[PDB]
Amino acid sequence: NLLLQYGSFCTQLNRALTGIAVEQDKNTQEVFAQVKQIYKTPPIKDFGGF
Amino acid sequence: VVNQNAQALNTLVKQLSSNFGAISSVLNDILSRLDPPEAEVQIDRLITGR
Repeated sequence: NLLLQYGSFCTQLNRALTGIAVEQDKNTQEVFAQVKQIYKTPPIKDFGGF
Repeated sequence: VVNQNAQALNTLVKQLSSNFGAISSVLNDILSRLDPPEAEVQIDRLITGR
């Protein structure tokens, strides 16, 4: 009851935390998901000696 | 960006109607209803909150 008269500081804090937490998935997607198809290596390993 | 700036400005404007533990949000009511040498203890908390 005493906290609800202080305004909406906690709404701003929750919004900031949500904005911080939502961008980690965006960072991971933009770093690792640059490929469109899942390529598979051939069973043979004749790479010229490498 | 436009929406977040607008909502931040709107939140800042709407924060002016909070009580912050004072008798009322209206400054005129505080300075008129209460006796002047004892209204400072009500003015200061509102000032600090704003």
